[PDB]
Formats: sequence, C-alpha cells, structure tokens
Amino acid sequence: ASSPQRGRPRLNAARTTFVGDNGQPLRGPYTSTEWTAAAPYDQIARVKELGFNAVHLYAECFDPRYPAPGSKAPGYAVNEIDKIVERTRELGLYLVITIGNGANNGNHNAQWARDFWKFYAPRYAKETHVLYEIHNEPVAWGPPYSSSTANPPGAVDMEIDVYRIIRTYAPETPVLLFSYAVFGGKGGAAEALKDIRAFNKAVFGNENAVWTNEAVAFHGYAGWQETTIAVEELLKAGYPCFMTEYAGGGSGMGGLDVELTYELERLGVSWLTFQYIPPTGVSDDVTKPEYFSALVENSGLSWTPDYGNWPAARGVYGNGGLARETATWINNFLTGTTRIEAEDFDWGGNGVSYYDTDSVNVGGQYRPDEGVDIEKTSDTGGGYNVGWISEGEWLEYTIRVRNPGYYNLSLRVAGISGSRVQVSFGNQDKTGVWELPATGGFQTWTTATRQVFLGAGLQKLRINALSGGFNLNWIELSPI
Ligand SMILES: [Ca+2]
Ligand code: NA
Ligand code: NA
Ligand code: NA
Ligand code: NA
Repeated sequence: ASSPQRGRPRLNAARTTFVGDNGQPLRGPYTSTEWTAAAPYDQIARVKELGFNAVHLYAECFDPRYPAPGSKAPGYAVNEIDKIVERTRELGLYLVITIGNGANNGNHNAQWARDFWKFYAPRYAKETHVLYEIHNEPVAWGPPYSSSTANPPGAVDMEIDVYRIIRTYAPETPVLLFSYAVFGGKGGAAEALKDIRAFNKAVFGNENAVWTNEAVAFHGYAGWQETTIAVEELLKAGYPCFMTEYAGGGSGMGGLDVELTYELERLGVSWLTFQYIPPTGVSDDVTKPEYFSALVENSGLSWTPDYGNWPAARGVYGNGGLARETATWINNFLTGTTRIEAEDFDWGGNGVSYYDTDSVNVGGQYRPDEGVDIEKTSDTGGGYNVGWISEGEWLEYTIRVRNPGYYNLSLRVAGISGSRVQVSFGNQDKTGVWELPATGGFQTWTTATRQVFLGAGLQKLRINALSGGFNLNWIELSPI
C-alpha cells in the first residue's frame, strides 16, 4: 500500500513481544505533550536516522486532585496529541501512548485514568500505528500491585477497569499493562504473576489466559542484571513483554543502558529508551551522541534498522554471534576462555569492523571474501594468523567485560624491528603507544603483555597498527 502508516504491531510467533509490520521489534525514544507543544515533524523525523521505528508519548500527566475544583481534566492536550499521532503516521513510525506522572511517579488517580481512556481509546482506535500503555509507573515501585499494602492500593482494579474501557472502544489496539518501575529478579517475576493472574481472572475468566494482543510493560530501574532475570522468567511463564522506559544511570539520567539493550535484543523484547526528541524533555536528548549514538558505536551494539543505515551492520565472528565474555576468577580457576583468535575480528566490512589497505585478503585463508590478510600460522597450536599488517590498519572485536578492573592484555606476535600498536576499548585508549618485541622472523612467535584498566560492559576491543612489520596470532585478556 502507498500510505506511510504502519500496520498494527502483533505478538511475534515466539510470544516474547510486539513486533511491527516487517516482523522487527519496536525501538524508540520518547516525547511528551504533558505541558508542551507536540515536538516538530522535522525533529521526530530524526529518530529514523538513529535506527528507531517507534516513539513513546507521555501524552498527559494525571492530576492527583481530580475531579476537585481547579483540577486538570484528561483531554487537555488533545490538539498536541493529535499532531503526534499525525506526524508519526506520516513518518512511518509506531507510537506508544501513555499517561505520565509529573512529580507524582509511583502513583495514579484511578478516576482520571478511566476518564482519559474513555476519551482517547475511541479517538485513536483505528490508528494502526498506535499502541496504548495504560499508565506509567502507577505504584511505588513494582509488583505486586495486588497486595493490600501496595502504594497506592488498587492499581490492578484500575488496570482491569481501563482494559475494559479500551477494549470497548478499541477492540484491536495493542495494550501494554502495569508499566512496572522496578522489575527485578525471580521474585519480581513471581510477584508480577500474582498481578497477571488477578487481571486475567477478572477480564478473561481464567487466571492462565493466553494473551493475543497484550504485553507487560516494564521499566529498567531494577538494573540490567535483575531486570534481565525477571524478563526471562516472565517469558518462560508465557507472557510477552515490552520495555517502555530505562536509562543507564533508579535514575532516568545517563543515556542508553547498553547492557540492558543487549539483553533485550537477545531475548526478543521491544524497547523504548528514556532519551527525548528535541526540543525538550525531562532527561537527556537522544540526538546528543554522548547519550545514545556514541554509546552504541563504542559498544558494538547493532540491530537492523527500519530506516537508514545506522547502526551499521556488524557483529561477532564465531562464538555463536554473542559478544565474547571476559573470564573471571571463581574458586581459584578461570571461568572460561581468555583467548580471541586474531582472525575472528567482527564482521561488518572494510572501514566498519576492520580496515585493510588491500581490499582482497592477500593470504587467501579462513575468510577469503573479506579484506583482512590471513595465512596459516606455524606457531604452536596451528590455525591462522593475521599477516601483511600495514600502518593505519585496525581490527575490532566485540567483547563484554564482566567486572571492571585490571586485566593482563596479551598479544601473540611475530616480526621484525619497529613494530608498534595501540589498543582501545570502547574507543578509549588503554595502552598508549605499545612497542612490540622483535622476534627476528615473521613465524617466530612471542607473547607481549601489558596491564590495562577496563570498565564493565559491552565494548569493542580495537587494535590499531601504528606500524607494519608484525603478524598477530591471537589476543588474550585475563583478569588479574
Ligand atoms: Ca593488511
Ligand atoms: Na516524575
Ligand atoms: Na587485504
Ligand atoms: Na620492537
Ligand atoms: Na590465530
């Protein structure tokens, strides 16, 4: 069809999340019409060149005082929300509409929420690119909302009541439930399942209903590790989910949480990050590199975007396509391999994941159709080495450092005089100029070692050749 409007998102076959009309996850930043005009078309359009296909809208913020005299009633921002709906329609973006909280996160006004959805559910029912998220962070700070000691109580009743209102007027619109601020651990999943069972009993007549057009909205404020565990457990229990707010700072500040993004990508979960579309928002501008694009580029995170060519296509070679996790010490032993073969640089291409001065692999070995020059090695263990290493060349390897601290970085090298490298981690220099040992021959091998101090997380290891005159067999990174 010729309309730019996206088709309704649907649950994927795996029932892990909502995917769009090309099968791909929804990925996006946010904006707000809670006390401002709709973000301009030209600014919303920028999301498409940042790898996104979706926008989170905090449409209006609730008034705890409603319906008392002077209180702000739902519907006040209709003219601006209509513009966001129109602009995303035209731009070929998905839109997740919710109720925001202002200074009152971890709280809600049930009557206000019911009245908001009575007004807006019918209004955007037929807008196929639009999803409804019942209410942002309605309880301080996570499950079980169904507990009598939840702060405030009764949010599951609001979820039920609002779901019925939505489905009355918008029978086919995806609904995102709960919007838990802090969703962590096996415990968090078990507590959420209490809420889910209560909801299901009330609206479907069965605690164990199989949702066809609903998912659990959750946030990342338990931290990436604990959130990943809770998500994994909920997916195992058969309930799809959708990340709707997170950042790498309980803080919405600090930019993209690269670690949690990586896990969500692995698990097949759509996500909305807490960085904003210009001109304004409460946290950090998603178009500022330091809060999003540079975090992606430094880490090696990649996904196939609906629009444009960013992030560039790339990934790990070998290791099941997973970032190469660094070993740790447990009970006086190393938990896994410390060695990365040099010929296992990330795929992506010349100028992307490596740079080689000859477009052809002049060695012909191992990866003949990429540009790094590779030969069979005569070193112990056999296999392959990178050879014909020229000044200015570089090789990247996406790794994941489990623990921050000191590591021994070793390079297995062979060569003549005057060889030097410099090694970056997440585009930060960790070695300075490193004068490598001469061995007297291109197949006479030695191990050069230098201590580095690393931060945790997904990060690219980049070897920059500051000279020629050496071959490289492998890299080791070993915790001290
Ligand atoms: Ca070369
Ligand atoms: Na707030
Ligand atoms: Na080459
Ligand atoms: Na040397
Ligand atoms: Na090798």
